[PDB]
Amino acid sequence: VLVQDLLHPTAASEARKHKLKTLVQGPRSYFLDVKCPGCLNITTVFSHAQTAVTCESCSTILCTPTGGKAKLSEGTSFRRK
Amino acid sequence: PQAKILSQAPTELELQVAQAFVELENSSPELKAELRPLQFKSIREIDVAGGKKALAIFVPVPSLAGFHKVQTKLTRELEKKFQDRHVIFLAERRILPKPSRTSRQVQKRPRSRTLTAVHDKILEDLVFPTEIVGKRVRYLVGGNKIQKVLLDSKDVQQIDYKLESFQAVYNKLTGKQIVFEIPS
Amino acid sequence: GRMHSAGKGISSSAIPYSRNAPAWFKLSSESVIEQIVKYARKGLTPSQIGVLLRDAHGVTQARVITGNKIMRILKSNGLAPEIPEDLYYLIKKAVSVRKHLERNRKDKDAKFRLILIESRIHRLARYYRTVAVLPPNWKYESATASALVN
Amino acid sequence: MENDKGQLVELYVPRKCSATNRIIKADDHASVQINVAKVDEEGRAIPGEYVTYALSGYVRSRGESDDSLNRLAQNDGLLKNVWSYSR
Amino acid sequence: TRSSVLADALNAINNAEKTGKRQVLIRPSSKVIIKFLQVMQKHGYIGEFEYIDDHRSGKIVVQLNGRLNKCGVISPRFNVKIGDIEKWTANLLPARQFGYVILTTSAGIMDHEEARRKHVSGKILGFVY
Amino acid sequence: SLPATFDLTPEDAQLLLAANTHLGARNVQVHQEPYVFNARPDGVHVINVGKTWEKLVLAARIIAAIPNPEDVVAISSRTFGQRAVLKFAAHTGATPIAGRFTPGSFTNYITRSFKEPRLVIVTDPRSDAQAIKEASYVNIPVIALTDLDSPSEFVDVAIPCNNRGKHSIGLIWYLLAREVLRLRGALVDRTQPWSIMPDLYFYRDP
RNA sequence: CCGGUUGGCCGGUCGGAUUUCCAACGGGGCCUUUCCUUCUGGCUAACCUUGAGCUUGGCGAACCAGGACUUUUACUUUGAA
Ligand SMILES: [Mg+2]
Ligand SMILES: [Mg+2]
Ligand SMILES: [Mg+2]
Repeated sequence: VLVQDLLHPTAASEARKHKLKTLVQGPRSYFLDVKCPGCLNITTVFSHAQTAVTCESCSTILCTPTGGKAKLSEGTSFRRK
Repeated sequence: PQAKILSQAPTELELQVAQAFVELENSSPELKAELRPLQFKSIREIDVAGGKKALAIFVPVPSLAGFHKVQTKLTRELEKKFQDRHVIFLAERRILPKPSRTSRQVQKRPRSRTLTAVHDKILEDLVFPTEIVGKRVRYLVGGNKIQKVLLDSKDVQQIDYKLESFQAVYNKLTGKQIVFEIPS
Repeated sequence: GRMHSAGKGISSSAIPYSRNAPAWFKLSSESVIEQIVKYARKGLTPSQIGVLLRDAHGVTQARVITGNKIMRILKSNGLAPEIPEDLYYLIKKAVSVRKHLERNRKDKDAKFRLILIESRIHRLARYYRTVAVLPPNWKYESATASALVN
Repeated sequence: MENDKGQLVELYVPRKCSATNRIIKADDHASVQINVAKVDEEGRAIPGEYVTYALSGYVRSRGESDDSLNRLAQNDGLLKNVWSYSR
Repeated sequence: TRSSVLADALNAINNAEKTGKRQVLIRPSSKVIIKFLQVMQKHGYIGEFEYIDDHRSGKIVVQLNGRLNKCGVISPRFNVKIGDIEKWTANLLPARQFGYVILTTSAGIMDHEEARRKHVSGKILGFVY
Repeated sequence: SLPATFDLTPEDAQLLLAANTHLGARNVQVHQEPYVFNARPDGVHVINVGKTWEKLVLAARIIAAIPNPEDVVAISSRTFGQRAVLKFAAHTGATPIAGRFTPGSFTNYITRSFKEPRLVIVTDPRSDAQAIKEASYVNIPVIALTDLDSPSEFVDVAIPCNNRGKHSIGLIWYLLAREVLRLRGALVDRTQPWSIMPDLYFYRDP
């Protein structure tokens, strides 16, 4: 193609790219607030965590680290903050 | 009440917005003794094309945070008592000029005292409830520039009606020309 | 890049456009600053402090919540290390390779990799000496280096 | 090109490609000149009343003649929704 | 590694104008790139360009018309006196009636003919025709 | 611009989606094709038939601009389009070339099959590549009944269509013939349909 | 705002040039947050002044002189020798 708008790519085509190869680079990660079984104790956890994040009230470990996104434990209720 | 918030010799206009502050303060004690420290230097009136002038209220840079804590409430009450105006709180920041080759040395001129930094700070504090998410600068073929700033769609109902006035106050303060855009 | 290898990978953090962040964050500067110096008092480097603030707490990155950086906060509060963190980690990597080489002499690959590790050590030491965070006459030599690790 | 007092010299001012603004040479045997007929109020084409498009051999060999002709036709109003700027 | 961001910009513009494209993205957008593009734009060799502000260095999207044959850089920036301008223009311009040698003099970045009008010289940056 | 009777009627749309002209290629897609509209969970893509209608009426405008109708040339070496280009050549002044394009028909001015067309229309650019390749030697515009995976080099107007199907190829040639006769004025009724059935342009087995 | 060159202008003598003038190019002064340092005197430069429109009494380069504080280069222009 020889004529195209480089300043206004479509939303789909920007979502297809790598995070550094977009127009302005930005993270595709996010934060979550996770609530642990029992005590309410909302806590914010990074999406690609690298640490075994636990709530301050009890050892009720909320996520396990993996190569990419953290695996949230099974009885947990998250909202994408 | 009036003259303590003001700095040096006040003008009738400043006095009037000071009276607006003190008649705000006596009511609603959830802002009383929170906006007791708040105080501005001066006020500039500049005419927009629509007939309705604008109010730039120059606050000190430490004060600015304190204004921002209550800023929607003040601009609402002040615009609701000063008709034919929009209202903004800008921070008076000092530019030190760029040292020439021969000019004798002074201290290092930190980056906050440069013209580019204070100009995008006044661009930042024109639009306070919203956030600038993008910035474009068009270079037209005649030789003149147009800066475009991109605002996020949260709380744009607060400043969607003030945008051409925002343009006029930035043209008066800097000589530049800006356009606003909300990507949607 | 990857100056001591043939790798050409592009993997890094892409920090956001907002220098003032993140508008779900209600905490104050002094609370995360006391959290930072509490973590530093129990002996943690700025990298680990930032990782802990990012995951457990919601702290996107400490330069935008507070005004300054984690190492500046530690240096101003008086818990700065005697040598910088990346230099320390390279020296302890070198001391592990030397202890292995004393044990296993016939590891020519370990000898090669040790030469690379000490080249990286000399490049950082030259830079840190040129900005005077290490005193001039600071030299990395192996018998000193086994003890500078503690 | 002209001399010191008018008198245009450089005979054969040439054609230029409608897509790339490139000179169509005298031996560019891949270049074409599209004539699209004009219509007036009845559904019928008028003989000799054209909108004309020159396309150079370069864009034709690269395969991008069809998109260039789409954009040129849509800009002149003779297409409605074929070409998109945001690609 | 990247030594000359201006050279990379001009090489990208040249590849775009060879391929027939009407636009090109330049990364990383220095000041000298802006002034070089402004010189090309005043003579009518590019058109409108826009500066995208990411916070790292900037990018630029230039719009290309069909008028550019070759924009180049001269590396290193040789020191050029006033007779040297006429030997440089004779070496690297296609004719004596069009094309510009761009050179950074102490009164700003300009082309060689405006430098002759101001009677000023400097270092050579590139060329455009 | 156009008087808005040239919009895609529901009758013509019924013909198009009956013939499966919308059923484009497989996930092979030449990158020069923005004509595709979505995709099917099958892996087969769908063509935007509105764009097919617009490209077809543009090609009809191009055909009608030719002064002498014998100077239009229609090519199909595929059996599914031979009857179509013969019927198009019947209903319009165009000369057909059905079956073998002998090389050197556009070059080689002493050849017995020597044509000098002002426009050539092919059925498949891949199979009829000899005609488009010679047309690039003598400054001749090319209109091709393209698919989403066809080799669109030296094609100037590409009408997107399912050129794997028998009914689709014939319907595209039928609609093209009908539109050039409507613009020429042989069919004065722009709104009323044609007495010729689209089944006349179809391939038959023996 | 202001003058500087090339034009341009009644082709004023039948290829000479009085500028109310269009235009291009090249400088300077001032304001816009713009320190691009000034300790001592004569002289006051602009100058407060000013005679009814040439008057007696404001800012030192405006003219110099005296000392005092000076980030360091490369490059280029002009000139001396
Ligand atoms: Mg000096
Ligand atoms: Mg290396
Ligand atoms: Mg790399």
